[PDB]
Amino acid sequence: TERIRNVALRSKVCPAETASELIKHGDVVGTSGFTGAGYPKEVPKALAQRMEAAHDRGEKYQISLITGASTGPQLDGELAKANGVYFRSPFNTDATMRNRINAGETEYFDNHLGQVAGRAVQGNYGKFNIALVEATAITEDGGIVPTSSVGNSQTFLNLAEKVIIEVNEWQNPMLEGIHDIWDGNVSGVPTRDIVPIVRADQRVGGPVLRVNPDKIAAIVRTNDRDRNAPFAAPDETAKAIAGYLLDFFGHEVKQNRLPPSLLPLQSGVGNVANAVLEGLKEGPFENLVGYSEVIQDGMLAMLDSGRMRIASASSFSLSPEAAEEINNRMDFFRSKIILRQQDVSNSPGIIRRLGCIAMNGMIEADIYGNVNSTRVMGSKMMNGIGGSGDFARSSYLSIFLSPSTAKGGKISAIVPMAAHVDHIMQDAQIFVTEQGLADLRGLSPVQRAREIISKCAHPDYRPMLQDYFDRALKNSFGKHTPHLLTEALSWHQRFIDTGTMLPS
Amino acid sequence: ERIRNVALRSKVCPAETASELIKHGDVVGTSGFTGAGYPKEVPKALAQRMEAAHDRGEKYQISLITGASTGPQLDGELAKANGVYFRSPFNTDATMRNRINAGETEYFDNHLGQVAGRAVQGNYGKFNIALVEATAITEDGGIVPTSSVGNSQTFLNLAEKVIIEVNEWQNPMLEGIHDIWDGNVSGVPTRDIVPIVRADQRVGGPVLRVNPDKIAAIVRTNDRDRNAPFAAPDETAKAIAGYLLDFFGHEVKQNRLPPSLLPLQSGVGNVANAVLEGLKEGPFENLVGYSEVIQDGMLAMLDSGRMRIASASSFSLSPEAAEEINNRMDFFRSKIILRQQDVSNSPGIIRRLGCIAMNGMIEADIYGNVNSTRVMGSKMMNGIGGSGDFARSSYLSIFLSPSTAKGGKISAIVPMAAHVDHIMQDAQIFVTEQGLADLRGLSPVQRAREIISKCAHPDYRPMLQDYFDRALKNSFGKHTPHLLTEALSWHQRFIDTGTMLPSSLEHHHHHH
Ligand SMILES: CCCNC(=O)CCNC(=O)[C@H](O)C(C)(C)COP(=O)(O)OP(=O)(O)OC[C@H]1O[C@@H](n2cnc3c(N)ncnc32)[C@H](O)[C@@H]1OP(=O)(O)O
Ligand SMILES: CCCNC(=O)CCNC(=O)[C@H](O)C(C)(C)COP(=O)(O)OP(=O)(O)OC[C@H]1O[C@@H](n2cnc3c(N)ncnc32)[C@H](O)[C@@H]1OP(=O)(O)O
Repeated sequence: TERIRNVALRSKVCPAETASELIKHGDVVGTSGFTGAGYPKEVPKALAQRMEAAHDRGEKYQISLITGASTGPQLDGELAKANGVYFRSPFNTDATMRNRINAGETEYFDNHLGQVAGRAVQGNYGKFNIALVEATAITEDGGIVPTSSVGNSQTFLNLAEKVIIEVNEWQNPMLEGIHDIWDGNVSGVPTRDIVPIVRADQRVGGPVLRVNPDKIAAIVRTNDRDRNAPFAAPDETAKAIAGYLLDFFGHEVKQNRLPPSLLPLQSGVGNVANAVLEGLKEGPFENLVGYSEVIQDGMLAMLDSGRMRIASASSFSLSPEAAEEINNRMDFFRSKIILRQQDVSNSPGIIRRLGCIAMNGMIEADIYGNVNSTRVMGSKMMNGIGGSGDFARSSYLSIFLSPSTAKGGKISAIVPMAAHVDHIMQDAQIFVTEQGLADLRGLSPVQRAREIISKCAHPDYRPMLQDYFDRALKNSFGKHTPHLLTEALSWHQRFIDTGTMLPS
Repeated sequence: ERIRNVALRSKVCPAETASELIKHGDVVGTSGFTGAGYPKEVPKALAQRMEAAHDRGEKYQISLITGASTGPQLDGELAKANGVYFRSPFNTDATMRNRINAGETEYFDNHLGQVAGRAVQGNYGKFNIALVEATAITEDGGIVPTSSVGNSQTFLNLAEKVIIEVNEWQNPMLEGIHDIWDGNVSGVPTRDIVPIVRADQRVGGPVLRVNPDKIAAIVRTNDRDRNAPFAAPDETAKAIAGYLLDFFGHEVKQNRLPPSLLPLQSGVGNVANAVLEGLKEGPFENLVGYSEVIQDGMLAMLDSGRMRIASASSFSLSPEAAEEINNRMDFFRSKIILRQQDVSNSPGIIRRLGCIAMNGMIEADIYGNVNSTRVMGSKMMNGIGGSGDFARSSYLSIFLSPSTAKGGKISAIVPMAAHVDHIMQDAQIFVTEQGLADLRGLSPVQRAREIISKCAHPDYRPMLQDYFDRALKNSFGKHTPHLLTEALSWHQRFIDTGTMLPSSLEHHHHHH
């Protein structure tokens, strides 16, 4: 069945190589793509090869690459290998691009995901020369049907001078209808519109991205796979974390501080957040609803078991095997899923209005419950802040989840001082590790420290943390948030110097 | 007569007697925001009784939850009496600050727009007492607030017992200036759409609502608000304002702002005063305020017509300005709206209106993470206040500061901030008396080049550049380069020696 149902537009079909020639050195390129889903594939590859050739002849050839969130090997991977990206935003998980960023070869800024469209419209990234968007289909009236994510695609189509569409036959035609694309002003010039979403399952828009056909400079027929890593099957550590959190939710419900169906759930990036969902799929909370950034394997499992009724997100982040299950059963799942623009899924006003429960992973927290989501030793990027700030600050309850140690016990995930802060104390109420759960509500920073050290820290590190805190209480400049600045970052330096935070 | 409900007159009683309603261990929610509209006589009486108990070996402390900062009669008196075991969300009293920094009062500085919601969630415990200052009580038992709204409606809803102070010092014509909504802003989810699409829009009514059966005492008072002295702009503040106004002018000439700018949020003090004086004289028109506070300079622009409306939760005026507004309250009442702080500080509304946020800071690191609160990482100044509410939600987030503190002995730009309140993602523009750093579109290393070159003081720039250069060469990763062995060392140098500037009797890499 012809994917390009608008006859006139079929005359714009051309090779990926010729299409990549539309992209010039210095160009700002906005693309589809969010958590390994729905990014363009063939045009980036052809661009990457031409970049390598140009570099060899001594011609500069780099672009600024602005996305929804993370992409995949065919985009971030290929372009990073070609050394073809001078600036990248807002979120990356590709290892080659991460290495470019941590070597200082690609400039990176990890914006709050819900803010990226608004900053793009403001002009922070410069003028958009190109929008490169992957599509399932092009309707008879010229609407662009997105694929496995929505992300920022509508904004990039609005802003870009020229548009390139990759129509990917690999993507399931039955995705058509799953998306909700709103006509209103969420991220445009102030004053913005009221966004009328008052329930997580409410559709307010239409199934297609809109674009003036005169801006479409090329359409490329493609055939290639989305690719994501699988999730870790929940091990004893993740299962322990899920157990503590489910017990916690149970107590909240019994104290009537949550409804029996809880509140709309946001589940973050990563293996731990995913294991919580596996716990919920057989849990005592029925008729759950998701209002999230992404739908991971665990959430799809909850939809399968019936524990969750509907899930809202901007994207799928499915393992290879989960992605294949939803495609065989898109009829069952299409009615249970709404894919929204990321400036709507990650809207702080909507998140607060709905009363979302935020569950997110973390690199580390300090004893006062400030959280690092991003920068190992303070300087080495992992992935990026993503939507964790959008949700942590706006949520009804902000929960952070992590193994109490990393790197086989050589790093403590609870430290005297975080080497970088993404989420301040005010934005984190509940911490869970395999050691236990710290409920920080109502507590001052020294009271937070008592709870975090005693409930969450690993036994190998808890005495060292207690020693730091007790001596800080005695000798610190002020006693509101006691620190010893001579040793606050010393565990991190010890890791850099010796490969472990444990003293000899 | 200020109490126009006859039945409620029977609940009038002396401050001392009313204070006896407040028991050891009680959670007390009070009016009060930026030194305005807090209760005065009952806290004074309570403090006396607290001290008397303590002298006899009897415990007597409360948990004190407010709108924001109060004044000497409340935070001051109770701190002197050592009568507060927990305080939230925001304090500026010196005595209370000392209790907090000694560990004698537990403190948590919540985002101001979130406090009502967390109170309803139960995070502070069950409220035993609401103690609220009023201008008047209407015929149907409505409570007219005074010079701030703050969290008073939420505290009235939650408290077991209510005490009202009716203050004849407060102008009767304040009645009508407030907008109090009965909609669900901070209650149980799902909350209501807050339908504000203009800074001058009213959604509620003029009074706080409370079941009269919960009113245990009404106290007649006559006492002044804090009314801190006017902070006359010095040359540093005037330079900062000059760079900022030049930036606004350029944004307008590039069509990235309207000639009327966008709704403005500013703080209080030296620099904010200079900015407001600059706006009064600048090439802009039809300005609008959507802020936490009304300050002296705003009255000036509302009078001239330069500003069309100002929205806030409170007044923060000098004695001169307080006198000007009371002599002309009928005029200014038509130009000002005072809202609940969970509405003035609503992130959804701030974003929707596209506010420009202008906030102070203790320090920023070279990558443009910002400390608003904790000197050396451990000593509380005031609190985060509404700065997070506004910085994260704003159309443009601007931080303004002298480039040095303590007579040059501290750099306000440091290798690493000792505490973070506002992450890089929440700060786009920095202004000091040295210049303006526009960070839009930049990675952290690019932010550092701009902050060091534009904002740092000449006495500290070579040291900052030296840290940055060596971190670029040696850091674990190069995305946000640091040297962890010395990242906090300027702070420790200050703790140990009283200055961040080194001595030439030892090696320092920038010296060579
Ligand atoms: C609403 C949007 C949500 N988005 C976000 O939260 C984005 C930011 N968050 C994230 O990137 C992830 O949640 C985190 C923080 C990386 C945690 O991921 P996760 O729950 O899968 O954690 P997990 O324990 O499996 O570790 C993931 C990686 O981080 C590493 N890591 C985790 N904690 C660490 C620590 N304290 N020190 C060093 N490395 C650490 C860990 O070693 C692993 O890397 P490698 O595979 O060894 O190269
Ligand atoms: C929309 C809500 C706005 N609310 C907020 O921003 C609340 C948090 N902000 C604040 O408390 C204030 O903006 C700040 C951060 C204290 C800055 O205050 P300000 O702009 O009036 O600046 P100013 O230079 O007068 O300094 C205030 C105090 O902090 C001190 N200070 C400022 N920077 C400092 C630094 N880098 N190191 C040490 N002390 C510093 C300064 O010495 C003064 O202390 P004293 O009263 O003399 O003991």
